[PDB]
Amino acid sequence: PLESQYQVGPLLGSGGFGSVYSGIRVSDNLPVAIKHVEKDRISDWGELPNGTRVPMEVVLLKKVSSGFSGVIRLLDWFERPDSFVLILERPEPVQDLFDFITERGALQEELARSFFWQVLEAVRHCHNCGVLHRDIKDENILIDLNRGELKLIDFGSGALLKDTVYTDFDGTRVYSPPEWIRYHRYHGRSAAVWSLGILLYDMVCGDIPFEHDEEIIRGQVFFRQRVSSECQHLIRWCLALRPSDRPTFEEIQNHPWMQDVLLPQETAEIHLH
Ligand SMILES: CN(C)CCCn1cc(C2=C(c3c[nH]c4ccccc34)C(=O)NC2=O)c2ccccc21
Repeated sequence: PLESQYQVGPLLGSGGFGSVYSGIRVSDNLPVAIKHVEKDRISDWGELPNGTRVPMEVVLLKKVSSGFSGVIRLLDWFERPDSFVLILERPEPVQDLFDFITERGALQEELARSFFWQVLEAVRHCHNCGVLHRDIKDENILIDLNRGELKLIDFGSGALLKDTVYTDFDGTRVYSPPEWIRYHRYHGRSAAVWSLGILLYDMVCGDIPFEHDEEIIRGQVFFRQRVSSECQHLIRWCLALRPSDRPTFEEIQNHPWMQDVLLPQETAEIHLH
């Protein structure tokens, strides 16, 4: 069962992702997050290799949850008559990156380099598993504050990765690329690199570069904080108006600004403890 296996604590939050509770696994006191979603509120459905009808979020989580990674892993799930319940890892102590940036302001470049590197590795993992997240942003990144490790959450907007065009999008608008705005058409990897350009700007400036559709498509990037010319160059490249002018993940990780990255533990020691 669920309630004999997990001890459910207070509500952590709710919204378009359902209702998430703090919990502990009873067997070993492992901190977990317990997420509930009504079946009537699920738009995207898929099926598991064995052919069960499940939320697409379950299909995508199962694909990325094998081995270690910078993704919050799905430990179990349950079907109820009117809902699904997903058991997810929970770092403790934890803070999402939106709250971290809101509290601390723009990040030092050393710290943004470490964090951005970890996000890239996490996204490469998803892509290697056949999964496109489609909502990479500060709110969907958890920081394990003791370990200096970042973890991707909320696969509720994701899709199976493909090489053909996507014509549906229900991630966050301000992280969405100009080709979606103009044409309602994007390709998965170049749209992911656009969202990563937004995220990188957000880390070093303390806010997103574009508020309106017209700024998204004009793609003029103005800096509000002192940012090195190398970091500006990488951000502007990720935010190229033409999807084919954006860097690959390889080109991003080979960029001069991305060199001499700190590992997660030293990141924590220098910047978080
Ligand atoms: C703006 N917020 C707080 C969005 C929360 C997004 N979100 C966090 C979580 C998770 C966690 C949360 C950790 N703190 C939270 C506060 C509110 C809601 C969720 C959490 C967690 O520890 N592990 C998670 O997977 C999550 C799980 C499925 C779908 C969306 C999820």
